[PDB]
Amino acid sequence: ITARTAPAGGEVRHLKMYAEKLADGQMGYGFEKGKASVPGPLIEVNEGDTLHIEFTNTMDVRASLHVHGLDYEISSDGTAMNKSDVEPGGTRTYTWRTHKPGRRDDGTWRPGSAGYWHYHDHVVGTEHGTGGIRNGLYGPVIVRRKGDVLPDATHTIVLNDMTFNNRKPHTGPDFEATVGDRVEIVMITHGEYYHTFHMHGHRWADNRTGILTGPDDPSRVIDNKITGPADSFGFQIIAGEGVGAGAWMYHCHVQSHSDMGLVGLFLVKKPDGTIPGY
Amino acid sequence: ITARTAPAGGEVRHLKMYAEKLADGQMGYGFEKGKASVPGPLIEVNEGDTLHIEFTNTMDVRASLHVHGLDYEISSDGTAMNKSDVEPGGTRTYTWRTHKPGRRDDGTWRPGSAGYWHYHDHVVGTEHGTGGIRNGLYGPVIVRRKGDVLPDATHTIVLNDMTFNNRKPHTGPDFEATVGDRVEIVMITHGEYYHTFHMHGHRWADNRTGILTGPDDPSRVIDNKITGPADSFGFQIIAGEGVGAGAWMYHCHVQSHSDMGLVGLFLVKKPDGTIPGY
Amino acid sequence: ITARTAPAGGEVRHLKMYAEKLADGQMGYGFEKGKASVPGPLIEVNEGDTLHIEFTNTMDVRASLHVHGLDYEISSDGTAMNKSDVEPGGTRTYTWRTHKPGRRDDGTWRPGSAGYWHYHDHVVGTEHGTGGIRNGLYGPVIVRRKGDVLPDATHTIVLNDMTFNNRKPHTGPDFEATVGDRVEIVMITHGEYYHTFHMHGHRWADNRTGILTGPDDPSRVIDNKITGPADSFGFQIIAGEGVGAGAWMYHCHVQSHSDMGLVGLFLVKKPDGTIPGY
Ligand SMILES: [Cu+2]
Ligand SMILES: [Cu+2]
Ligand SMILES: [Cu+2]
Ligand SMILES: [Cu+2]
Ligand SMILES: [Cu+2]
Ligand SMILES: [Cu+2]
Ligand SMILES: [Cu+2]
Ligand SMILES: [Cu+2]
Ligand SMILES: [Cu+2]
Ligand SMILES: [Cu+2]
Ligand SMILES: [Cu+2]
Ligand SMILES: [Cu+2]
Ligand SMILES: [O-]
Ligand SMILES: [O-]
Ligand SMILES: [O-]
Repeated sequence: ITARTAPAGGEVRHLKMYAEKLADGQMGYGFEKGKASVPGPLIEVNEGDTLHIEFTNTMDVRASLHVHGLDYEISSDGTAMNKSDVEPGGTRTYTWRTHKPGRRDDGTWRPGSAGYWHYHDHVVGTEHGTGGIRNGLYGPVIVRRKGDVLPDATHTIVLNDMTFNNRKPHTGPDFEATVGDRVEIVMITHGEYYHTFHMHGHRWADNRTGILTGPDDPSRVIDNKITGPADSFGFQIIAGEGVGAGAWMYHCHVQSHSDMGLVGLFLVKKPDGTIPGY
Repeated sequence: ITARTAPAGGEVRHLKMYAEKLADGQMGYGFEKGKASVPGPLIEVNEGDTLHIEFTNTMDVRASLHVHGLDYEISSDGTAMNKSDVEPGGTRTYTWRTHKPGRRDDGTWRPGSAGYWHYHDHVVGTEHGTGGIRNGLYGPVIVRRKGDVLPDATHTIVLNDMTFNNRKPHTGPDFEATVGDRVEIVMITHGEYYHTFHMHGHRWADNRTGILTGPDDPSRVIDNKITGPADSFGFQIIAGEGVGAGAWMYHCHVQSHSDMGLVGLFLVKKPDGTIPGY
Repeated sequence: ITARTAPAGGEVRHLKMYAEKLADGQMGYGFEKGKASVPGPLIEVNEGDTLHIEFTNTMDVRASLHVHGLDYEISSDGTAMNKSDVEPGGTRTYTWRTHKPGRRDDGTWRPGSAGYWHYHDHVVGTEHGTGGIRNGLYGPVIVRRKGDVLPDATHTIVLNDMTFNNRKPHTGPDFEATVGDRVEIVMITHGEYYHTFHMHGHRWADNRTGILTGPDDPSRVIDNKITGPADSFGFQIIAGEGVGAGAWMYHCHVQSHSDMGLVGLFLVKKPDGTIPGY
């Protein structure tokens, strides 16, 4: 493999993170005050890394930070039950740990932390963060395994109820690439409804990475994946591979969801920057 | 393996295909005028084959042909956005390509086109073919990999909203086999609802083919699979294997869906042609 | 592997089983009269075992016993269509068989019976057991493969409509373990709604066993699994592995389902018996 690969982990990382009420009524996470985003900023670490997140709740209600898949003690649960949320104006240091796969003492195989995970609030609105998740307090986490193929860019599409990334329907989001780009998509589903993410002209493997290890990988290859609340998956694709440039749309394939406007455009450009038809 | 296996692909195939309004108000695809069917005719190719489909829209509304999983340029998208639908009375030549898996230049593994896919309309009713799919404009596509085990027969069951193959509830469809037959089922889900396809007395592997490669295949073995709009899977079973002949029913396992009449019969006969109990 | 492993099967087991109307209006299965439970008693066998179940319907309505995944002749279908239910006060002997994986005569690989399966009624209320399943006539079946890692304890959580194990919402069930225990969870979904089972601080492999074979297992590692009616999966976890002791909650992640009270506690204790925070 002559592509860029993820290195071995084991670094202790430090992060500052804020929960912010936005002008439009939404709430979002951010690395800087006044720079909150919906979805929240992407957190990407390697297996074995430890992450210390100094989380400050700038909001006037209790907020928290709860992560999937990663290792964390009960004190970083992010739940009210476990005294792990953050008072308004307060600041709390969460700790997320990751680990490499390996053989246990009993001879069994312990899985690693690698995967496409996500974080979200767990105390806003209800004791399960129904209000915070609805308002936009969610974000992706990528834990890479040593040797994982690294992409040229990573895009996050979050199916939050009847919206993509809390955007108004019929407004995308659209993103761009050039034929041959290695594009990584992180997909998170939140809310109350099930969905089916479909992508025109592209396909991926239904496994951890979206890529096949080789000729022996039995993982099914799909272009349509069913998804439910708190499901997080991701994949990589070669933009326009075998299909060329064009406005390749993606959408939920529940018929009235795509009719509602749960549609976006994966704009793959020719090397001259143009898209067939425009 | 002394069973019939799929050969290597690479042939350029040509197909004529029509979109037809049926007498009962449905719309269906067909290879011959007056011979349209719901679901549409099965298209089965090998990895590496190229398929040229001369599609004629005999209907009085705009129709199109959109396929999953297979390679196609933006001009064969089958969408109105990409000027790829067909005017009433018009004729357009779509091109679907398939490719074998292989090593990329960067050393990564490119997946093949093999799988249980499907095609459907994308412009009737709405810009996502909600009307065409509802009316019956859908059909299965099978792309085989070299060496894939070939069945004795292939049956298509499409869960379109609250119907099997757009049939009236409580009317099947039923199909037959003899104990020992290698039966292939292609399952496509369309519409607005999620379902769970269940089969009495039989089970399959939850992978691309429904079959295990061997003792090292980690794919789970199931008899109940959750499914959503535009999901397409398939499998093969030995009829009556380990269970004998009988009227083995299949149904959606959502309780009121099977109560509604989303039930069919997999009639497996003894070598004398009889079914236990009848 | 120095952990306890499942032995080779091939024993002919005999079981007595009752269908009982409970005082609160529910119906449940049991091995002894007056000792019925919801969910029903766990049945655990090895691949190759044969199970003879003398089933007695103590109820005043027709009841039956239908199993998933296991081998059974048409006479043990448990359906009214196949004359396989049990009259009120009647007694019928069902036979479930299991088989090991192996090579077929044609050279193909026949899958084994191993997996996390379940049994339920099929004639109470409707011809699909909608009434019996609702009333609590469901139970887990575990078929082990030779060499499968054996747990310290097994817990069954059944998502029946808007309840866990037909319990009142906000009432668990909760169960306990000590840090380091090998805990097995069997998850069955019944009824009309889809769900997503999520577990704090723990994760498992999305395959047959919930465990990875080793460094070559491509199965995705998850902590959130979408599930529908008659879906049955299971996994094993090391309680508190990498996260420590604490009140680790599990819940459906459909937002108002967890808000409704579809939440339980996986109480992992320190070696001194205490849970952090209490
Ligand atoms: Cu939670
Ligand atoms: Cu949707
Ligand atoms: Cu498509
Ligand atoms: Cu969550
Ligand atoms: Cu589409
Ligand atoms: Cu259904
Ligand atoms: Cu069944
Ligand atoms: Cu489609
Ligand atoms: Cu059934
Ligand atoms: Cu639920
Ligand atoms: Cu969680
Ligand atoms: Cu069932
Ligand atoms: O589509
Ligand atoms: O069933
Ligand atoms: O959560």
